[PDB]
Order: sequence, then C-alpha cells, then structure tokens
Amino acid sequence: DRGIQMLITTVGAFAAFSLMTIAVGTDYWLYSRGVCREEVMTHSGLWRTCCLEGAFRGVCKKIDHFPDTAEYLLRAVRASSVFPILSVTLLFFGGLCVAASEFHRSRHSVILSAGIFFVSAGLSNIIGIIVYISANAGSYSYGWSFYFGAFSFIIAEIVGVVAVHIYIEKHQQLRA
Amino acid sequence: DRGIQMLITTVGAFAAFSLMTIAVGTDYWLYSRGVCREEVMTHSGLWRTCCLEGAFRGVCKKIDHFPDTAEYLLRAVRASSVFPILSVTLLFFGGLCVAASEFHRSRHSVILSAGIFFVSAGLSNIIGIIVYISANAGSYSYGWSFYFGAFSFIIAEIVGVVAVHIYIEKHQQLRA
Amino acid sequence: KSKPGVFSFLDPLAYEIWMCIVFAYIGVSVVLFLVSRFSPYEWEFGIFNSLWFSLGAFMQQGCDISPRSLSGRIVGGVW
Amino acid sequence: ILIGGLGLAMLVALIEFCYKSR
Ligand SMILES: CCCCCCCC/C=C\CCCCCCCC(=O)OC[C@H](O)CO
Ligand SMILES: CCCCCCCCCCCCCCCC(=O)O
Repeated sequence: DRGIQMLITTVGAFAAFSLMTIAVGTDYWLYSRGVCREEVMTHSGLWRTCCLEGAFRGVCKKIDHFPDTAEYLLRAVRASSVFPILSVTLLFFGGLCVAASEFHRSRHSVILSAGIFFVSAGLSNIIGIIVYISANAGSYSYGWSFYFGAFSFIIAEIVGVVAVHIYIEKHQQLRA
Repeated sequence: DRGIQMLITTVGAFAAFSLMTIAVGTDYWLYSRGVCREEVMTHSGLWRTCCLEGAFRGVCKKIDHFPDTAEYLLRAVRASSVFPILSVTLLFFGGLCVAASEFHRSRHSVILSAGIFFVSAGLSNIIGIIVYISANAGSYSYGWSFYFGAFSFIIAEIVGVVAVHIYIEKHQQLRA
Repeated sequence: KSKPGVFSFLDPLAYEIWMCIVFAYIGVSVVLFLVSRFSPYEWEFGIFNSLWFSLGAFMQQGCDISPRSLSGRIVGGVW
Repeated sequence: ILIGGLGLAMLVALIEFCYKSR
C-alpha cells in the first residue's frame, strides 16, 4: 500500500499546513464581549479583535497583547504567537521533505525527517494552544480558527505516524 | 573504562568528602531573622549563628539548641549533629578504602567496602538534612552550605554505584 | 485576582518535601541496586532498572520486574 | 521508617551473603 501511504502523507501534509496557516491568519479564535475602539459581542484572533454587531460592526483593532517574570514571559510568548508560527514553519519543512522524497529516492532519511518534522509541529501546536488559553485566562466561546488549529494537530500527528511507517517498511524490506 | 572508572571514583570520593566537610564547617546553612547578641537578618550553620547587618555585623554566637521525649531526642540529635559528622566519617573511610584498593589487588572486597561506605554516607546525610529541617521549622532561605551537603549526597551515591560496578566487573572478568 | 502560578501544582507539599522525595528516590534506587547485585549467588536489577522500578513504584504504575530476594523486598516494601 | 528500612535491608543482605558464603 506504498502508493496509498504516500498519497495519504502528501494530502495530509497539505491539509495540516493549510488548516494551520488559515488558523494563524483568520480572526475567529475567540467569541467574547470586548470592544473595538460600551462592550459588545466581538470575535478576536491571534492579532486583531473585531465587533460582531452594532454600529462599529466589521471594525477591527490590533489586540493590545500587553496591558512577575512568569506573567511577563507568558505575555511575551503569547504576543508573538511564537508557537503557532513555529508549527507552521515545521509543517512547511515536513511538506518540503515529503515532496523531495519522490525526486530523490536514493536517500531514505528524507521521509523519516518528514515524519519528525510533523511530530514536532504537533508538539509546538499543543504548546501554542496551552499558552493561548492560559493567556486568555489572565463568558466566551472558541471559533472555527481554534478548531482549525486543533485539526491541524491531529492530522500532523497522523501524517507523522504514516511517514515513519514508510521509512520503517523501506528499511525492513530492503534489509530483509 | 576501567582506568576512567577508577579516576571517577577517586575524584568523586575526594569531592564528596571535601564538600561535606566544608558544609559541616561553614556557617551558611540558613538565612533568617534573629539576634547574635530588635532582630536583624543573620546566617546560621550547624553551630554558630552570625549577624550579617547592623552594629554587631560579623558577630557570632553558639546556637542554643536546648533553649516531649521525641522533641528531646530531635533536639539532642540536631545539637550533636551526629548525622552530618557520621556522613563525613564514612566518606573518609570510603576514600581510605579507595586508596587502599590500589594496593591489595588480591582482595577485591576492599573496593566493595568503599562502595558500601559511600552509600551509607549518603543515607546518613539524608537523615541529617531531615533532622536539620525538621528541627529548624519547629521566613527563611537555604545558603550554599546546605547545598554543599546536598551535592555531597548526590556525588556519594554516584561514587558508590561506580565502586560496586568495579567490584562486579572484577568478579565477572575472573569467572571468564 | 490570585494568578495560579505555573508550578502551583506543587503547592500542597512544601519545597523541602519535594526535595527530600528526590533524595529518597536516589537512595532507594541505589540501595536496591546494591542489595540486588553484590550477592554473588545471582551476580535484572542493575542501576538503570533500579531507577525505573523506583520511579514506577512512586507513580503507582507498577513494574516489569519485582525484587525476589528478602533484601530487595524489604527495600521495595518500605518504598 | 524509609531510611530505617534501607539500613535494615543492607544488614539483611550482608547476613544472607555471609550465610551463603559459609
Ligand atoms: C514478604 C514480605 C517482605 C516484607 C518487607 C518488609 C517491609 C514492610 C513494609 C512496610 C511497612 C512498614 C511501615 C510500618 C512501620 C512501623 C512503625 C510505626 O508505625 O511506628 C508507630 C509508633 O509505634 C507510634 O506509636
Ligand atoms: C520520585 C521522583 C518524583 C518526581 C517529583 C517531582 C520533583 C519536583 C521538583 C523538586 C524541586 C523543588 C520544587 C518546589 C519548589 C517550590 O515550589 O518552592
């Protein structure tokens, strides 16, 4: 099933990267009641907050991420969205390795490295989610951008597993 | 690694002994508010308490350990500091055995003895620390003398492990 | 607001208890190794496996291997 | 009790070892 395995890997890598990039771009992480500048229903993301109703509806303002070392570091890390961006980077590199595999069948470690990138992307994603949620804590709901990030994590981990299976089976078959 | 094992053992024996002896000697176990004669910041060891700011800065006085049979025994044990001293004694004997092992290559048990001494020193050290902490609290901070004791414990246990490995390897090589 | 604090899960026990747990862990692992080995009748409880046994015992996760001797069982039982 | 048991364990190990030696 190597053809199907590679198909799953490529489709999944693209899906994870697309979902994660959209999530980092779009502004439907959180539904709360803040202000785009009275408090009304809004819809914030990682960078901008926007009004969901009333006169200033459609108006968005840059999130004042800033207004205790730990509080400072959390605020810093959440302000820059280090971890969502790092997960996007690693998904990109994983996709590059998956693409490069076919054009260079000589070296095995390419697809292995793809797998490892994907796994690491998932871990960065988790850290991101935790930092985001924790920084918010310092009524509400989560939007579809948040869930895009979550589904990116799941798919990334699946693709990592499949990639490592491909590498394992190549070394198992060729060695014996 | 035989030469390297013995080098680690000897260096470690000396390091553990030196750290524990310094710790038992020096007077920076605890940073707390008291009087070496209004009470100023001070630093205490096992024996002397000394003010580090004020008119009497640099003055020292013998701790009054004895200002409920269990309380009496705790006070006794912490006054004599039998356990830190016993830890130093056993580290000394372990070091002596390590030195002697270099001579009597016929009798293996010498190095095993070293091992056991070091392990035992570690146990007495831990009892020491518990007794010390238990007696004190019956704000504050711990100085570098306390941490010297702690590092002595760790190194002692590592050296004990290495010594026992040396003996095991002797009795394994002999069977072959 | 009293912000919880990143390592606030340690709060139920004093810092001294945590540090002593770590020391006790090392001492238990080393004694289990020692009483399991120098007995020349037998010589699976090397140092690395001793550390793993002790860690799993503390986390109440059980073990691949249990001590079989009386000495190893005493150590295991008190831990 | 913990450190007591470790001490006891070491003692029992020595005894059993000497017994099995002779
Ligand atoms: C085959 C089995 C091998 C067995 C292996 C032996 C290890 C036993 C383990 C744990 C119990 C020890 C804890 C109980 C300690 C008793 C001391 C105690 O409780 O003292 C209270 C004091 O009397 C105040 O009044
Ligand atoms: C048997 C090993 C179990 C693992 C135990 C975790 C150790 C936690 C860290 C110990 C150092 C001190 C932490 C407390 C610091 C504080 O909050 O003041």
